[PDB]
Amino acid sequence: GNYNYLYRLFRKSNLKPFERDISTEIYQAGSTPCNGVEGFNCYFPLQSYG
Amino acid sequence: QVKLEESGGGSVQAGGSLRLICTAPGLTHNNCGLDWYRRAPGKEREFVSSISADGTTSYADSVKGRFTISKDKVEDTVYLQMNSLKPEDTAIYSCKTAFPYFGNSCVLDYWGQGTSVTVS
Repeated sequence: GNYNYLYRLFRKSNLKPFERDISTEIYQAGSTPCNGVEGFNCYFPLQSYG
Repeated sequence: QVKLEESGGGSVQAGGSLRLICTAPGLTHNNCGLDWYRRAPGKEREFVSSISADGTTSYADSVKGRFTISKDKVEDTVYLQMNSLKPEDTAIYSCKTAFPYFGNSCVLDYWGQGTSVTVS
């Protein structure tokens, strides 16, 4: 199963039409800033395909 | 207020065999990922193995070839069978899982205590 293809799955806002966004900031879920640390209250905004 | 468990260790030599039991109560519903970790005395906690929500498995470089992680079809109690034990395996295992809170069903991550094995 190819794993190259990827997609955003965690973004703080919806997309206005014809708007691209390729930022790579860990999505904060809790009330503590991620500061580049994934794990608790922090999720990577992307997810791949199999 | 106990949400996970770790047991199944023992005191067996290098080359011995035994089965581990990470009993997850409702991870099928929770559908969050699972990781096996271990700690060695005097050293910080180190990664051991990972299993995802879809059944993709991954093993550490110091454990690849002999460790076998598997997930139940029902009644989540994930197994980490160890075989061909080596003296480097003396450490304490632990689990980690995520649970619902604020509605979102992973946000609260929670760790079990852990169970130690001494390999001679």
